[PDB]
Amino acid sequence: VPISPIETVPVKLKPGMDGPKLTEEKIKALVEICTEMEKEGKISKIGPENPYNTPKWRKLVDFRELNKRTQDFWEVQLGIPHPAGLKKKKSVTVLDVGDAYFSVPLDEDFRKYTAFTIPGIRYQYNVLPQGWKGSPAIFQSSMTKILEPFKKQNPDIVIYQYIDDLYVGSDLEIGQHRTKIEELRQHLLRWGLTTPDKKHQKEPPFLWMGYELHPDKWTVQPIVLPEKDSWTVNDIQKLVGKLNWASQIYPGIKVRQLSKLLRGTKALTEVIPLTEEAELELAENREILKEPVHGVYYDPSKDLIAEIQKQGQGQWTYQIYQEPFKNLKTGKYARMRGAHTNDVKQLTEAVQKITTESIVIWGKTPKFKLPIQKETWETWWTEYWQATWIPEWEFVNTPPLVKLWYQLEKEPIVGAETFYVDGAANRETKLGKAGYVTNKGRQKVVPLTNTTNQKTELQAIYLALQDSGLEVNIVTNSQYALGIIQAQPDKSESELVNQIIEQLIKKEKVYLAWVPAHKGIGGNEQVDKLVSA
Amino acid sequence: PIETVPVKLKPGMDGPKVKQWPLTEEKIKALVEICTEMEKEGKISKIGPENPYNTPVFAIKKKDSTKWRKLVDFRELNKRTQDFWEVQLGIPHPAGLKKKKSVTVLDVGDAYFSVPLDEDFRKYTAFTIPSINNKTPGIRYQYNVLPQGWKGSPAIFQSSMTKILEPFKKQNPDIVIYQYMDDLYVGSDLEIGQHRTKIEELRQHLLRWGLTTPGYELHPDKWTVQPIVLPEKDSWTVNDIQKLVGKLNWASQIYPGIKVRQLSKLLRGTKALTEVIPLTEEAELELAENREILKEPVHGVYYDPSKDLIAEIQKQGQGQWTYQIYQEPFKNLKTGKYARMRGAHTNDVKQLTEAVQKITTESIVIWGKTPKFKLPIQKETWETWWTEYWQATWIPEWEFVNTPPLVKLWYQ
DNA sequence: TACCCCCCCTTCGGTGCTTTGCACCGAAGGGGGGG
Ligand SMILES: Cc1cc(/C=C/C#N)cc(C)c1Nc1ccnc(Nc2ccc(C#N)cc2)n1
Repeated sequence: VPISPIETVPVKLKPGMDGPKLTEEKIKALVEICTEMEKEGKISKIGPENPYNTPKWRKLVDFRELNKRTQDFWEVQLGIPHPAGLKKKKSVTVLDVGDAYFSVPLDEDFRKYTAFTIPGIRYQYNVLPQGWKGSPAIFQSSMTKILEPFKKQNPDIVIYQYIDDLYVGSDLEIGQHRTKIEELRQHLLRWGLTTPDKKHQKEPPFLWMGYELHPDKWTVQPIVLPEKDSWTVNDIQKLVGKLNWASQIYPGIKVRQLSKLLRGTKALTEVIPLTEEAELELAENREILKEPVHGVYYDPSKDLIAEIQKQGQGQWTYQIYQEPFKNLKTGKYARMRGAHTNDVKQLTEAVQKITTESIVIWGKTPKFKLPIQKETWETWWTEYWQATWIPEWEFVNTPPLVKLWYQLEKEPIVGAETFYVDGAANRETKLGKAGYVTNKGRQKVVPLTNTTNQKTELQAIYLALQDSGLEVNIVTNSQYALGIIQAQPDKSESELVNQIIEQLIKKEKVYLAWVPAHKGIGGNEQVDKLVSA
Repeated sequence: PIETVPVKLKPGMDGPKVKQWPLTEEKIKALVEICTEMEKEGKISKIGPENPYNTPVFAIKKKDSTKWRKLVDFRELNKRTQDFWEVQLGIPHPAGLKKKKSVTVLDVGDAYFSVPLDEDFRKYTAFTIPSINNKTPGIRYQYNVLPQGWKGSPAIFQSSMTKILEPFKKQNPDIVIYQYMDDLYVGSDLEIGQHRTKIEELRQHLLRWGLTTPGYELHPDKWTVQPIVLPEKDSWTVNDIQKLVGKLNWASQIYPGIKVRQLSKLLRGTKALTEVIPLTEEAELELAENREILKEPVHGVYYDPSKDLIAEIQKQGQGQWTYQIYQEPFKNLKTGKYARMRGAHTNDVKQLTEAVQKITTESIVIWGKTPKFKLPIQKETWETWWTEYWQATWIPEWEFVNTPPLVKLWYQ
């Protein structure tokens, strides 16, 4: 007869299907250990019930076939608690809860599905097995049900179960911590569990999931720095992965140029020759990685702030803290979102990422401190077609500040030269004619080579900008160029758009107007006839 | 006890297992307190680790209040149970509610709190409350009473609703009563005082049967499709004619009768944009004819209940938005504008959220089918901030247009 | 050699308009910390 102070969680099976049909140091003592399990109430003998078959430590039985037979359970935990979101603890003890895995009773009706009759004798589990898919979820829900009264009476105690242990953290001293450990031992033993631990008890810092957890600080495991003279693609991939992992506590890590080297080669053996910029960034990263830096834990009695800095070539860094120079977390954003974009959109995406990660980790929103003037943000967002919102924030003077390099005009400029542009091309022969025509009479058309209608039009505006004054009006016929230039890009994936942007930088006033072509309005017909042949 | 109507999904389709977005700490404390209060009343019961189903849950507010409300995203359970609450147990929709004078919206949510749910169907309506930093496993629950936000609850409860509201319908044949989720629309042709008196009478009639209730009216008369009008100018330069030709070329799809033959003869040469060009008599006649076309209702645009509604939204600056409800594009079933409520530049996600709540309510009033929104916003930004300013018991379906629209042809 | 959980970077296929290119997105490889 078994005992069960806790209720048993009912377990079903997938409908329409039934259950399917060693160690080294313990291969003859399995009989003795099975008799011990039977004696201590864990196992009860059975008879001719169902035809089944199953395959210092103890024998473990595989439930690989039965795992796909038991119903689906709930993934109790999915994420990992980042150390920054934790709390400072003056005492963190660990208790051994390894033997409690077999102390959770199984369902009354499900015991008949877990039979290990291979010696033939009769033997079936009456408690939670090991390796069963449903066993961990049931065990860790029973643990929560057991520990609910203890946490309800002691709110400051924090309990975490990583594998075969229970880490209990409190803000009291060790002398008062022993009393609480004894109280928890009695409370958990009223259900029949003892937790004696000697090995890792009071041994900080814990090396958990790659972090050293000191009582009042946290850090990452020391990053190994490869120093081979020649690097294969795999070495560069490992280096960028290690740098990405290390950037969470080390500010200033840049990986853009290093990661750029992986393009063009797909095999895993070639040794790509290095470049000066990549070596410079590697040396810069190694400069920070020499001295280890650690963060502090979150304080619920103070607000948190998040700074943003720019590193050039489309990458930003951020530090989230609660007290100046006492950081909670650091990070970097360098993702390219779209072929053509400016730095204000990158700032918006960055602050989006910090807001989302602070919601995930802290459940709040931090006050931002951005290197941008309020007037620039207003002038950009009130005119931009998209929708966006930045939470409560402030401006801090820190170069290089973000700003719009050039702005376009809404009304035509008086007394300004007016250029008409167009571009013709053939999809087959890759031929191109992209020239401009002016009202004053200046007509300039140049042959093209290896261009497409969109590229021909973009470089038609490029030609219009090449020979003009400070005040210019330009008339086009393609919505592609209008969209690109109205988006006000500061970077692109092509050199032509970069040259166009550089031309826009110099001009004092620029006007762009689009009118439909192939309709006989304005000089579009004239320029189309000129560029047709 | 009362009979529980058997509820079953369509065979070959599993239940809801989607995850939940992270929640703010206050929106978690309020959610936990509300769930505990409902647990003490037997509305929800804790579920063990044997239930693999989950639905998202959020915490919202209401205007002129300080207490939170719990909202459950049932957009997948509704799509799975579509047959139960559309074909077998649908709700009729009057065809003359948009022709009424004043429509008042009331809340009937607690009516679903007094009816038990099917025993076999109790496991699909399970939700989870997460925790900060994923530290301690979230608290799970399932619904015992009929669920709020599930579109099948009106289908089940209409049998009792008919018996509740039959005397009120008999005494007042001059008003129309429609039900959509916890929303009750009463449409009347009376005046403000008469409407408020009838609202109070309906409220006390509901209180007679025990319905827990602790500028609500709409004005469908002012809901008219915005007509497109060209802007008259004292001086007409080349650029103005160019813009007019572009706008007319765009609008020729909407109105096939628009012609730009004479308006093109004034730009044969290569003239500077600033220089002024006078208007000929033929061009003036063609422009007048185009305006005459513009001042007529659309032709060939017929509503179709079989298809699905799609709602375009465009930001026009200065806090102005323009919306277009249609089932087939360039064929507008409805077109309208919207402006803010307060401030110089207070918020933009709030404006888009309450605009969505306005047009979706208008579409429910007019046709009853929820339009599929196409929001000009980033997915991450919307999903982060779609809830802080959202005040409604139900959620529509939207997609995102990461595509730059260049049409400024709705706002003057 | 499985099979998962979160992150970053590059790549590619599909998709939609800006229309046979080009932009945008989400799913796949590789990397990082682990079960
Ligand atoms: C996630 C977590 C992981 C471990 C990891 C166990 C292992 N290996 C140990 C504990 C006790 C916890 N739980 C919590 C809960 C709230 N605050 C904290 N902060 C906190 C973290 C580490 C130390 C230390 N030393 C002190 C306080 N920990």
